[PDB]
Amino acid sequence: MSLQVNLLNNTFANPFMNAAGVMCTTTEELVAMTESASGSLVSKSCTPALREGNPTPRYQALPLGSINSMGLPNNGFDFYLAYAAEQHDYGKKPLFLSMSGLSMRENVEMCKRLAAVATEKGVILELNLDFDAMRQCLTAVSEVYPHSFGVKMPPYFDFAHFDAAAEILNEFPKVQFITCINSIGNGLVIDAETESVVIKPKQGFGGLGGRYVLPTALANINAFYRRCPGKLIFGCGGVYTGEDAFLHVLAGASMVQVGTALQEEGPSIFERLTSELLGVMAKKRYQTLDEFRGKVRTL
Amino acid sequence: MSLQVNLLNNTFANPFMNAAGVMCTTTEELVAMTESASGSLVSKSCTPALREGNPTPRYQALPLGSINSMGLPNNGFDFYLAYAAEQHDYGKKPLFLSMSGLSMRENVEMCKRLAAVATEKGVILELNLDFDAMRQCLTAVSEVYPHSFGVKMPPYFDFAHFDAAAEILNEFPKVQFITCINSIGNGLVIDAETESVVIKPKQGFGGLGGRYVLPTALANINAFYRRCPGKLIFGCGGVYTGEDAFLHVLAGASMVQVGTALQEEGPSIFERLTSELLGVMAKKRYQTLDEFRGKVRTL
Ligand SMILES: Cc1cc2nc3c(=O)[nH]c(=O)nc-3n(C[C@H](O)[C@H](O)[C@H](O)COP(=O)(O)O)c2cc1C
Ligand SMILES: Cc1cc2nc3c(=O)[nH]c(=O)nc-3n(C[C@H](O)[C@H](O)[C@H](O)COP(=O)(O)O)c2cc1C
Ligand SMILES: O=C(O)c1cc(=O)[nH]c(=O)[nH]1
Ligand SMILES: O=C(O)c1cc(=O)[nH]c(=O)[nH]1
Repeated sequence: MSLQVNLLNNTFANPFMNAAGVMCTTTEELVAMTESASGSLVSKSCTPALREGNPTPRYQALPLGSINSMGLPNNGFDFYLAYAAEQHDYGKKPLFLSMSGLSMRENVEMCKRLAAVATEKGVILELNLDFDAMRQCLTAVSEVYPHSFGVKMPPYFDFAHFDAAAEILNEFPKVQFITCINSIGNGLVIDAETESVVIKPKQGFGGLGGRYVLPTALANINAFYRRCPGKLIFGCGGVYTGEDAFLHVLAGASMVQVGTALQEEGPSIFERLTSELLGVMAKKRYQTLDEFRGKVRTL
Repeated sequence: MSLQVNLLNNTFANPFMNAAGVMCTTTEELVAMTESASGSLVSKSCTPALREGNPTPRYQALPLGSINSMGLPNNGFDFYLAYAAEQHDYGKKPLFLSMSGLSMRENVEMCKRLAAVATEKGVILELNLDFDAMRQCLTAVSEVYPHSFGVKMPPYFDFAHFDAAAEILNEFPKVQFITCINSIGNGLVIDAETESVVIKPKQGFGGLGGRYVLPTALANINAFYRRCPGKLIFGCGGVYTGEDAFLHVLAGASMVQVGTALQEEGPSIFERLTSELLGVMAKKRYQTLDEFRGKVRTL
């Protein structure tokens, strides 16, 4: 039995990594992710300059997941670039760098600088991604960034959107992975006890993660798995167990990202997840992920 | 203490009703809903002619809700029109008729005929609703339908869409209520044991209801509550308890629709929900819904 994944000219010990933004902002966090049992890691979605992010509380753990409006608190692009360039032990595992410029211009400028580090060190861009704005952003990055990269996608909720998004993504051969999904946007958690919202920014509206989002994540993983056969899908959303991960891979996921569960449990979770996924595969008589990836049975 | 709701020239004993499509397709179900403790009921979203709907299994109950791709199985407009015109006991409770024409023309033609029955009997249209198409549809319906009505909305996931949707709806004074929300569209449930999807239509993709959707429902209820101050909001999504309903009302809901929970429990649920909401209100020292409707506290 093996959880090994081979993709993007890299070998991964297992499909697991953090979801961008979860436990990957500080040096300590990046180190902890590198030292963890995870197959990879992704750095916090960065902007050109450090960002304080939104006022607190801006994250709330919930019985069925989480809600957040972090507001991109990050150490800035130079920080994550320097980690990728000078600090990350690529001997331990490959590194993804998540980028979330606040404009096309910002992404272009960061990508221009990232190019050299990707070339020299092998850091892989996960570009945090209105289909016109999407086409423009990808066009700009593809134009200036001389490497394959991946895109972190918001969830879509109908086939028309799955088709529209896939059509655009398929126009960009440099997009070699698609990460499905980011949060289900702008949920509103209300605490019955306090008769209030639970996060401060944006009147309590924030992205949902965790158990809430698993079927949506699976839908999106599978939708793009089907519609972008030339591309890899990374799953993200609602993974708390090896069984959840199994579902992601069955839907078509190559890598499996862990946000909310990781936020609650810390990087030790990856030891548990590898163990559980191996346990699931053992019970189901699977030896490799290739044996069932994308093989979800329809009726 | 009173769960009384007053809206659209009607008095409702309590805010509870079935969600359209749940236990409201047949004469039997409609009578059962009328005989229930619910404040109201809505008939299955109708098309001009009967529809068989999608191949089964097309609904699956889940730990955290439900997934369905029913495909609008319904007895056709004439059937629901006849129920409203000739059968429904308005002395028991008001009646909503859900309409879901597969084209604007179909809606227009059904509304032309519904007009007389709305006038004569007081049945209230809930029109099951692309913002261009939306405005166009509402214009066409408003043209031929000389009555107040409401619209059943899909969930939106950002403020851009809340704003755009609200702007359109606010163009139409006849739209006196907005029902938030229809299902979170096209989730994909995978059974880990069978390594398959759980519904047959559309490769297993289907609308999510129940616990999955509550924060999204609350977000939409509140978003439209804020943006459409001239209208009422009907809450729909993730109501299992009086406390969930409390949350709907706190977010801005006038009426509270129950889908998945009602599917699983049957119409006796309304007796439990009315009792539970009164229990919540008693603990919280509320006597009427007016006292906390829309009063969710932000930070
Ligand atoms: C604390 C918090 C911060 C996040 N920051 C980012 C971010 O920087 N960039 C990004 O693409 N996604 C970010 N996400 C979204 C996650 O990467 C992930 O898409 C989402 O949480 C769904 O996964 P989950 O169900 O495992 O939480 C963040 C999520 C949370 C909970
Ligand atoms: C079995 C099934 C059939 C449904 N049929 C309709 C329909 O006819 N028209 C409609 O507007 N919504 C329909 N819905 C969506 C519900 O009205 C409701 O918006 C959704 O289920 C969310 O509410 P819930 O969490 O209480 O289930 C249906 C939902 C289910 C579960
Ligand atoms: O930084 C954040 O607040 C954030 C970014 C993102 O892409 N997704 C999310 O849920 N939060
Ligand atoms: O009939 C259906 O399939 C259906 C209609 C609708 O509006 N919502 C839903 O979840 N299902």
